[PDB]
Order: sequence, then structure tokens, then C-alpha cells
Amino acid sequence: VQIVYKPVDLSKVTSKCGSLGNIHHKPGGGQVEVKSEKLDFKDRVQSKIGSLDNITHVPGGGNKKIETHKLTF
Amino acid sequence: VQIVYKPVDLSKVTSKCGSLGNIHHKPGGGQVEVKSEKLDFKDRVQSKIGSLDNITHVPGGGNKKIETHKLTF
Amino acid sequence: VQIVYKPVDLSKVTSKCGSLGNIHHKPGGGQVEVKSEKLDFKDRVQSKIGSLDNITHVPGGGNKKIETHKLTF
Repeated sequence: VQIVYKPVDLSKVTSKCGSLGNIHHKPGGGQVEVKSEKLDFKDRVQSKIGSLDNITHVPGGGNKKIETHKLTF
Repeated sequence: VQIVYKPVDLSKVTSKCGSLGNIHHKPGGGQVEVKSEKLDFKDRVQSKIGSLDNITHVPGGGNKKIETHKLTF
Repeated sequence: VQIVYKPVDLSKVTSKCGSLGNIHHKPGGGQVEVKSEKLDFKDRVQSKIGSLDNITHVPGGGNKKIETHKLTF
């Protein structure tokens, strides 16, 4: 088996976002309330309560060229 | 086997973001009240309460070229 | 097995973010309250309470070329 493997990219990925802003994200709602009585757990518990893990993500340009060359035998 | 693996890129990933700002992220809500009585656990507990793990990510440009070349036998 | 492995990049990853700022992140809500009575644990507990692990991340440019080359037999 002979392989010549000679890809070429002039590949161009761009943004000209003129202005970006006035972005508001507010997961802070009203009362969370949890009340619990006489409840039994025989195995593991992973309780998450409140306003967890929320994201704001504002890349001024967010271009993402993913690229993969793979050979296998 | 013979391989001549010779890829080329002139590959260009860019952002001309003119002005980025006025971004607000507020997971700070109202109360988070937890009350608990006579409550039994036989195995591991991983309680998380409140306003945890939240993110604000604002890269002035966030361009992310990812490029994998892989050969395997 | 013969391999010639000679990739080329003139590859360019850029930002011209003109201005960046006025970013606010506020996980500090109202009262978290936890009250507990007659509560029993036979194995490990990993309680987290309040406003932990929060992130603000504002790189003036945050471009991230990742690039992997791998050969294996």
C-alpha cells in the first residue's frame, strides 16, 4: 500500500461583528424552598439546590474550525 | 506500506469585534430555604446548596481552531 | 513500513477586539438558609453551601489553537 496524502487548505473563517453588548442573564428567580421529613436513603444522594451551573458565554467572535485527518489499518 | 503525509494550511480564523460590553449575569435570586427532619442516609451524600459553579466567560475574541492528525496500525 | 510525515501550517488565529468591559457577575443572592434536625449519615458527606466555585473569565483575546499529532502501532 502506497499513500500520498497532501491536503491543502486556504480555508478562512471570520466575523466582523460591529458592536456586541447589553446582554443580561438572570437565573436568580424567587424562593426555592425544600422541606423534607422521615425520608430514608439506602444508597448515594447527589442533591443540587438553588441556582447552580448557569453560564453566560459571550465571545466577541466565536469561530471554531474543528479539523481532523485520520488514517487507520 | 509507504505513507507521504504532507498536509498544508494557510488556514485563517479571525474576529474584528468592534466593542464588547454591558454584560450582566445574576444567579443571585431570592431565598433558598432548606429544612430537613428525621432524614436518614446509609451511603454517601454530595449536597450542593445556593449559587454555585456559575460562569461568565467573555473572551474579546474566542476563536478555537482544533486540529487532529492521527495514524494507527 | 515507511512514513514521511511533513505537515505545514502558515495557520493564523486572531482577534481585533476594539474595546472590552462593563462586565458584571453577581451570584450573591438573598438568604440561603439550611435548618436540620435528627439527621443521620452512615457514610461520607460532602456538603457545599453558599456561593462557591463561581467564575468570571474575561481575556482581552482568548483564542485557543489546540493541535494534536499522533502516530501509533
